[PDB]
Amino acid sequence: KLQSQLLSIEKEVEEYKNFRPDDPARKTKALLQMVQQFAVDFEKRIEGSGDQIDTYELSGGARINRIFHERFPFELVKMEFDEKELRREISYAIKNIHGIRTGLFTPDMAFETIVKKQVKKIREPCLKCVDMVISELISTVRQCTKKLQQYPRLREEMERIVTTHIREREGRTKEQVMLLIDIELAYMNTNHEDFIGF
Amino acid sequence: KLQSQLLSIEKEVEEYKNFRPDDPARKTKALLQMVQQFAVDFEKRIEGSG
Amino acid sequence: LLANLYSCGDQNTLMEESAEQAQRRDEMLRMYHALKEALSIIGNINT
Repeated sequence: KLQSQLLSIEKEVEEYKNFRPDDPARKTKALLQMVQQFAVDFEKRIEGSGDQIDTYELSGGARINRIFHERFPFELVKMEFDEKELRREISYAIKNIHGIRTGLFTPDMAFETIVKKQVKKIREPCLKCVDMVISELISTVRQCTKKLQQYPRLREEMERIVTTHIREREGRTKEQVMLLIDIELAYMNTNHEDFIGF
Repeated sequence: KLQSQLLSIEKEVEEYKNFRPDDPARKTKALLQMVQQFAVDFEKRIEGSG
Repeated sequence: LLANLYSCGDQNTLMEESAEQAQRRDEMLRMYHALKEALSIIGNINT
């Protein structure tokens, strides 16, 4: 009994017996251990890497975000475009495009004007999807810092630094999303999978 | 073309510009980063991860 | 991340231990020494 107890305790008290409060080597060794633990825990929840799998919950960032990319399709279909106002504006467009001439073939600019109006609507669900994902990431960072409780002032700083970074990346992520929609308005490519010939 | 090249140099020379022959803080963070690099690289070579 | 954390000033206060750990390690040292003495006495009794 006593032999077993010494073996269990020995691996740790080997270090405690040499403690000196003025020991930069210990502080820096502790720093590298906490940072390596956080980066392993963080990757585990997002990427799924490692052999420690949580079989009770959903993984957090990994599968909450994976589902944000499958709630988002729902946001893109709640548009409710009024058919009657389309058919009116199509009619007025054709007549105004022909103008002073009677017209001989269906115009193209009518097709381009209608699409541009609907494409401009997508901006709303796209800026929601970004805010949803930012919120989920901040959550997973706050779970990962629960393991640094024995070090106050290091759980605060690591939260602040990783949190600030994720927020500042919001601006650049939204600009690219906006730009990818302007690209869609700029040119109407009808040689794609479309009603060719019709 | 010049601006593209200068971007590949700034990331590194920001450490050199403040170089001193005797800087314990510089050495300490150089040790820690190199220890972390080795452990990650070694595990990657045998485990097959990443 | 590691370089950012290290670069902050007052490294002696960033990594300060909570009072609970000071108690935990002090107790484990007393437990460790006490176990050795007890195992010494048993060895000197079996004889």
